[PDB]
Amino acid sequence: SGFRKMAFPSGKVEGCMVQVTCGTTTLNGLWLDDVVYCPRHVICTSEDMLNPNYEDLLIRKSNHNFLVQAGNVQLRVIGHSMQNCVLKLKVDTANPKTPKYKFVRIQPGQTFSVLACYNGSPSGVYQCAMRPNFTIKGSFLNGSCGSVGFNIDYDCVSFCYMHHMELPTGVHAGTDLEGNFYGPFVDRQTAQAAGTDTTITVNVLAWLYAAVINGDRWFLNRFTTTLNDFNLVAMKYNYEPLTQDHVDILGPLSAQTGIAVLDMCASLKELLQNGMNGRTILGSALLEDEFTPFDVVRQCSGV
Amino acid sequence: SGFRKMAFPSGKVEGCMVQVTCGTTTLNGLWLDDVVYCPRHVICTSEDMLNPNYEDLLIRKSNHNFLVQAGNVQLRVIGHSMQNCVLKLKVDTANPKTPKYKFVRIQPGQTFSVLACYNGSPSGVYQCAMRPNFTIKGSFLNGSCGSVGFNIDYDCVSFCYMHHMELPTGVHAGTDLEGNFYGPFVDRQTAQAAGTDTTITVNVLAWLYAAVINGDRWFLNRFTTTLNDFNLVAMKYNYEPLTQDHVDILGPLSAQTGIAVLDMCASLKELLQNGMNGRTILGSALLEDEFTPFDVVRQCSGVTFQ
Ligand SMILES: *CC(=O)[C@H](C[C@@H]1CCCNC1=O)NC(=O)[C@H](CC(C)C)NC(=O)c1cc2c(OC)cccc2[nH]1
Ligand SMILES: *CC(=O)[C@H](C[C@@H]1CCCNC1=O)NC(=O)[C@H](CC(C)C)NC(=O)c1cc2c(OC)cccc2[nH]1
Repeated sequence: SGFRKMAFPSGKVEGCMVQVTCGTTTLNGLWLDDVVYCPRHVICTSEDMLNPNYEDLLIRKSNHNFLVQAGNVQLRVIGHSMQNCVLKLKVDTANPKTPKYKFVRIQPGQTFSVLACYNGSPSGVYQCAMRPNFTIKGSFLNGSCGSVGFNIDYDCVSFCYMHHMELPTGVHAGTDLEGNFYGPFVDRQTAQAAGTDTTITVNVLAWLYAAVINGDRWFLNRFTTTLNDFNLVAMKYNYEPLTQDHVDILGPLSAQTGIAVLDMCASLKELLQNGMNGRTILGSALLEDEFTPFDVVRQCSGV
Repeated sequence: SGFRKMAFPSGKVEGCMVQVTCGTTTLNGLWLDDVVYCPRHVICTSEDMLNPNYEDLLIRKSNHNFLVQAGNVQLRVIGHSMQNCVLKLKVDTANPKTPKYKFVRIQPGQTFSVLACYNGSPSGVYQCAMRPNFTIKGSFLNGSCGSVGFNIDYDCVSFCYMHHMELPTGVHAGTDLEGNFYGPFVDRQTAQAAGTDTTITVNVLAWLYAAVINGDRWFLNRFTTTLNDFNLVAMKYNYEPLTQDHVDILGPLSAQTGIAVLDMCASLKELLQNGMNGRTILGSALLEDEFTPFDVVRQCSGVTFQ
């Protein structure tokens, strides 16, 4: 029993982390087979941060202008190319620890583990949720670019995030491993704003299930609602719409607890309208939405 | 910027996790050099679960009765001894992925990373605190026994916890890697209660410093207080007393922020007495106590491990 923000073990991703340096700019890269993936602005000089001409900066660079270090031993670069906002440095050695892996693009509402790195070395690992406005709420300092986010299924590592940026509001933005930003952001030394954020309704309900399973039950009531009427209350409080697929995905948790999804909706509606009035749920005084149904089942189901 | 509950990189430890089976019990073990460490109740049958006599159970076991699996590879057991609540099973192969390591026993209020495992397979990693009542509030299901907690101290993996038990209240209890329990607990199938818990004052202050470094400054005030006067209110709200040693440990963060420890002590007592009046700190509407002062320094200074 118990519930915590839980990352996937980072061992497989640790074995692919390297540093990449060009001039006085150092950041992290991911070494998979004989390719190192890193953000492309490693090739920028400070004199041209406002709108870098990447195409054109990259042709002026040679393989020897790049320093790649895997655990402080240098990896020789024998070719380089750009794909969207990521740089691909082909090196003379295949990473002997490359895991089975996939590059995937995640949907807002999904979670992944972040391995925060500096100078090619890991600092720590934590979980994040991709928000509806395509930002994440992480812990990243200068030098952390090229840190990756990931999930693990059996033996396969699905890389879904590569870190690039911290917005003026203090949240974080990045790309998939093909160089395409999540959200409308660009890799320029410029202040950019995110869309308005919303709460991930299906995740809040998954968390209420985790609470019930763990003994926290004071918010449950004797009522139910329809999907259409609940969504009217959800819109009113800046919550995402709850879909029929969201109802089916919560089926396992509904089956384990015996509480129907639409009954949990009625309890949430009450929580939205009346607040918590000083009570807590699973140790929190606010309604939490960075746990998916998958995250809850992985931890709370022996069943 | 930003501040999150962050576990240590779990790679060094993943490569040490194995499965141990004896009779009907499968649980996790720790494979370092040529020894596999695991909880001793793996030799137990369900009969006489209320107070097993482990000394006798072990003599009727042999090396061939212990099945150790490291992934697909079976490790031949060539010797076995019991040490407090752990079994030390000598195996015929030394783990080529043993890290630089230490066994240490931690104190209440210190934090560590837990690598939750089931049947030898790592499932997840999270951060936990040794509470003042020698429990941890973990996330453990059946089969998790033998999962370990650890810190990386500069370059050395210091194993400090091996999981054994879940109490009726839902919290968890375990041992050091020498087999001695944290708290007043025993490895027996019985309902056991823990002492009342308290809040770890020094860690809450460390978290207030983390908040400042990250821009939250509203709870700062111009009042002042003494440690004796602070402790008098701390006791009213169930906080551990703040000692001078605790004040010394907040020294580095006081320097980085330019806020003296006792002015932060004044800020915390106002918080306890008056609440946050709808406000939040590092996104939280409650006060956190599972970050040590070094946890704050590690994270806000980008400390790495290699
Ligand atoms: C490369 C790297 O590690 C940093 C990571 C940033 C740094 C600030 C602290 N947290 C963090 O995650 N990435 C960058 O510095 C970005 C480089 C771009 C070319 C991708 N820049 C920003 O993240 C950035 C720039 C900027 C700005 O322009 C002057 C105004 C306000 C905010 C802002 N953030
Ligand atoms: C060894 C193992 O894998 C589990 C881990 C426990 C199991 C329950 C779910 N979460 C968790 O952490 N540990 C055990 O089963 C313990 C074995 C002992 C010999 C150490 N026993 C308990 O955890 C336990 C037993 C028990 C009880 O016995 C009748 C009554 C009330 C509470 C209780 N906890």
